[PDB]
Amino acid sequence: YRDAATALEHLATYAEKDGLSVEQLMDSKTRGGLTYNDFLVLPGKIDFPSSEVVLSSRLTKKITLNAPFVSSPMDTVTEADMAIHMALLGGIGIIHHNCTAEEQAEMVRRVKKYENGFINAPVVVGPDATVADVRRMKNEFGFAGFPVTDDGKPTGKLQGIITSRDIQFVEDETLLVSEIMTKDVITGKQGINLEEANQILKNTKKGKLPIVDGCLVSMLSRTDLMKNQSYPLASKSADTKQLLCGAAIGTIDADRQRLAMLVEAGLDVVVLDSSQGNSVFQINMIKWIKETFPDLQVIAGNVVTREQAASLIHAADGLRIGMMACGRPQGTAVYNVTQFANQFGVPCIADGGVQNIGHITKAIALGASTVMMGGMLAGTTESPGDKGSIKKYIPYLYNGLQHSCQDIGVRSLVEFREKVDSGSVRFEFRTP
Amino acid sequence: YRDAATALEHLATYAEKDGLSVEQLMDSKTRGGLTYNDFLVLPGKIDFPSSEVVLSSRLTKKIT
Amino acid sequence: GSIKKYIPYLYNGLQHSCQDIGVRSLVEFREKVDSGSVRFEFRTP
Amino acid sequence: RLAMLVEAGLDVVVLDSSQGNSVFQINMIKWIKETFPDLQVIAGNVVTREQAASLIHAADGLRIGMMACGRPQGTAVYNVTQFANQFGVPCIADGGVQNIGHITKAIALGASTVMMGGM
Amino acid sequence: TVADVRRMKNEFGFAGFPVTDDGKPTGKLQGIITSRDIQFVEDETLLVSEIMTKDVITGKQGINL
Ligand SMILES: Nc1nc2c(ncn2[C@@H]2O[C@H](COP(=O)(O)OP(=O)(O)OP(=O)(O)OP(=O)(O)OP(=O)(O)OC[C@H]3O[C@@H](n4cnc5c(N)ncnc54)[C@H](O)[C@@H]3O)[C@@H](O)[C@H]2O)c(=O)[nH]1
Ligand SMILES: Nc1nc2c(ncn2[C@@H]2O[C@H](COP(=O)(O)OP(=O)(O)OP(=O)(O)OP(=O)(O)OP(=O)(O)OC[C@H]3O[C@@H](n4cnc5c(N)ncnc54)[C@H](O)[C@@H]3O)[C@@H](O)[C@H]2O)c(=O)[nH]1
Ligand SMILES: Nc1nc2c(ncn2[C@@H]2O[C@H](COP(=O)(O)OP(=O)(O)O)[C@@H](O)[C@H]2O)c(=O)[nH]1
Repeated sequence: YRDAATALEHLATYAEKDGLSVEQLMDSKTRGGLTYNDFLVLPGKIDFPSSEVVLSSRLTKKITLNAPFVSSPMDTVTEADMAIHMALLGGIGIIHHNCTAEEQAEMVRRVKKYENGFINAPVVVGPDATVADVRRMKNEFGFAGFPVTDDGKPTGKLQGIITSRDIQFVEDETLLVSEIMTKDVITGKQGINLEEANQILKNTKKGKLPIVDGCLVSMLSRTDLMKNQSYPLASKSADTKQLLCGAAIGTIDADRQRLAMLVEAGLDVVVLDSSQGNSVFQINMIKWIKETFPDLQVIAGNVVTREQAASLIHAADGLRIGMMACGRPQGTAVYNVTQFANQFGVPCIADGGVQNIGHITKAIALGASTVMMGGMLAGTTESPGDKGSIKKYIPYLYNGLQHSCQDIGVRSLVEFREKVDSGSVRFEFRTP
Repeated sequence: YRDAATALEHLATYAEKDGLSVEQLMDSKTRGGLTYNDFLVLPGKIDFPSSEVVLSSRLTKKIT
Repeated sequence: GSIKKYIPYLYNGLQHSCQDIGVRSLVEFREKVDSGSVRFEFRTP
Repeated sequence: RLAMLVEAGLDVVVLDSSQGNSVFQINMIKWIKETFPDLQVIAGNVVTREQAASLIHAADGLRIGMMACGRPQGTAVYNVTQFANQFGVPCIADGGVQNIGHITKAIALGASTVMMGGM
Repeated sequence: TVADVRRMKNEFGFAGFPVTDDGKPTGKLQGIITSRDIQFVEDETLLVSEIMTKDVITGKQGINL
């Protein structure tokens, strides 16, 4: 028999590495169209803990996410609650367009204002406002920390602040806010930095830090600091410290106005929702959105072929992949589209057919940047209307992906993409 | 990364179009006998409404 | 149900499938498929 | 834990890992050989040729068998066993064995012994 | 230590702990420490006395509920 010390040396003797390369596995001529279940990714070398794995994924060319998890823009999956929690857990949610423009615009607004660094146009109450009116406002707005202004206007002179603790055990509901409102409120001078303002609030050990000019400009909340502390992988705007929000719109002329209202609500990413996205209408819309709203990131699709991706890219911040009579197997569609699309630096979303961690790992291995979940997320508490809360569930998927990455021998999604493309990562076709 | 304006130009770089031709798909020697459920037709370019589609079919040489 | 409702449904459905494919007529579809313009993918079980 | 087991007259030690191609298991194999030389060490689980080479370079025997990450057992046993058999390292075919036919097929593919746990 | 108070909160489930000189429930009251006090404390090695509220509002014994 051969010596044990010659194993690595003898290993080089073989013409090719054990298993199949991505190019060999994804052969339309020999193996045909494939799905996630049709193949497996072979294990490599484990020299790092699963903890060290980085799951940062690029949703668009200008947008990067901590976890590559995207909520589908479906009536039964993504709403204001689902979008907020998905962003909070290092993922983003696309709001469903199966509603009026006003209704959809409000949902984007709610997600944008759930967490803030500097509160803009903060809700304020009049000095003559009744205690009952403040209680009526809390259920309506969902928050009870309202500063008091002389004219009842957001930019009015600041006369004090009223909170939940102030009216919590008030026997008389007919009393004015002025009598029940805190007389002296700790505030920060206008022009102060967010870090400097946060320091003043931390020392003060108070719930709110209104910012004045002595008129009211913006307000800081202790709660936001707690939200940031509790969720450190949350997907939010670095400049505003607000959760990133995505919405789904049509390719019709009527959606041009609907998009305007959504953009006005602070919408960060727009996804063009089409079964077949390779149309003149969607191509014309992409150009219109770029000219009309340049700062907005546009995700174009759905595209299942290389030609479709080229056309949408020539117009597209990101690409949505996934499509009875007309369509393509998801595994084959992701690799072919992603192979061409990846060259131009366009991140691609693998949409549909994702029910487990294995599907997520396989989809990314095939060249996908992020994966869209719509059947899995459905039945969660955060979903409109049982798999439990996404708070517990999203952390589970994130941990699972790290372990699968460790078994493969890749410390990051970026390394995984490079190793698979380099042929280092090996695959095996699975028989029925 | 490659420029976005070079996508269509770069598209011609590939030896053959994405997907299989009818001749390639209908191979008795390699894929064997096939049925309707066994294959799918890939989407192309949509520059017309569905309304404009004409479904006129020839039942016989003299009947349409 | 009645074929009056059902036949119109099949006719509309065929038009949509033709639109997704990128062919404006059955004649064009036949020519494009024969020309190799139309592409197909084998489906695994 | 191994020291106490060795003290009890333990003959063969199997390193229990879903993926056995790690620095920790590689370091453990060397530690066990230096600390308890008489003990026979079975390393794994390995489903690929590269994994087997790494564990062999460290392994008295190899344990073969591994959703998102894994390999079909028939393909894994032949590929691992083909390389491993050259160095005189007996390989155990672990998992998927429910009948005599599986046992016969596993050995035919180059496996030395078969592991039974559901049966 | 501030860390000990944090360790106590998970163990007891509440963080509103008054401070006594001898550390006994019936000891002289020197102040009270709560969740808001240690919520954003960068240094975990600090004593409770420095981070504990200096003046605490209390009720005389024999007072009705
Ligand atoms: N509020 C608000 N939030 C928005 C808005 N838009 C978005 N949001 C978001 O919604 C979230 C608000 O959540 P929250 O602040 O936890 O809920 P809330 O209902 O606003 O809090 P409250 O119950 O009012 O606090 P509570 O009165 O219980 O303690 P505290 O304020 O310390 O009270 C303790 C005592 O100290 C006094 N006090 C409080 N602050 C004071 C100050 N600066 N100076 C002097 N005194 C002060 C008070 O009067 C009170 O009696 C934030 O994440 C925020 O970003 C908006 O328009 N308004
Ligand atoms: N605590 C406790 N609970 C038990 C025990 N056994 C059973 N329980 C039960 O457990 C429950 C306790 O729940 P809880 O009180 O809501 O939770 P907790 O962790 O104790 O509250 P905390 O977060 O400490 O309040 P927090 O500090 O956020 O606000 P506050 O105390 O106003 O802080 C605001 C600021 O004001 C200062 N402050 C607070 N009180 C002060 C006072 N009297 N005088 C002067 N200053 C005061 C504080 O230092 C803080 O900075 C109660 O139902 C209680 O009956 C026990 O042994 N201990
Ligand atoms: N008011 C407020 N401040 C925030 C928020 N998120 C972060 N900060 C500030 O940012 C600092 C911590 O930065 P870090 O958490 O690393 O930034 P992140 O990566 O955006 O979460 C703290 O000093 C906070 O004052 C927020 O949602 N609201």
